[PDB]
Amino acid sequence: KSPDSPQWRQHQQDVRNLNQYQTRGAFAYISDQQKVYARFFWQQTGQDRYRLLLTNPEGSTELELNAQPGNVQLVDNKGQRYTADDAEEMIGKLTGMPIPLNSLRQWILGLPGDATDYKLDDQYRLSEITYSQNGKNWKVVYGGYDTKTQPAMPANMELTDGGQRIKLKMDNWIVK
Repeated sequence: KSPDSPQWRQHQQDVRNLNQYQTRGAFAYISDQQKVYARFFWQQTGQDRYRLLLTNPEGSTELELNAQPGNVQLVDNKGQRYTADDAEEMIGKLTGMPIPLNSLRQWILGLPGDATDYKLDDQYRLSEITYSQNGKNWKVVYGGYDTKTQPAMPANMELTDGGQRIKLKMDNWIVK
């Protein structure tokens, strides 16, 4: 489908009209040197503030990161807290996972962000993203959306780049 439809724009308007977003589920990070599997919890207020939490089956925190414009705190899988200006930069350097946090804060909401190459589906909802810019590269595939929310929010997504893929499966969402 084409991103021209005046609907795909209203939906983006729908999503962007929300103030808070909250989802959770299973997170899996896979590369050649690592394999991360954990429950994840993503809370977000606005387009600039969010908290990503990764927890072990036991409940132990494998990773906690709270981001705000120009200020991010990252808590170790050990418990050691670090602070920086860029989250995308911090996740990579201290955990090995160069997760595109700065772009994800848009894509997780089912928004393109600055993506210049994507597609839609029947319902005029972001379905595929081919990102190769700002020095980074990621192929984002949007699976089934959570339609128990208004507007529907993604409940399935896979981002891949080379030998590394990040899979997100949402159990549910709570938007306001």
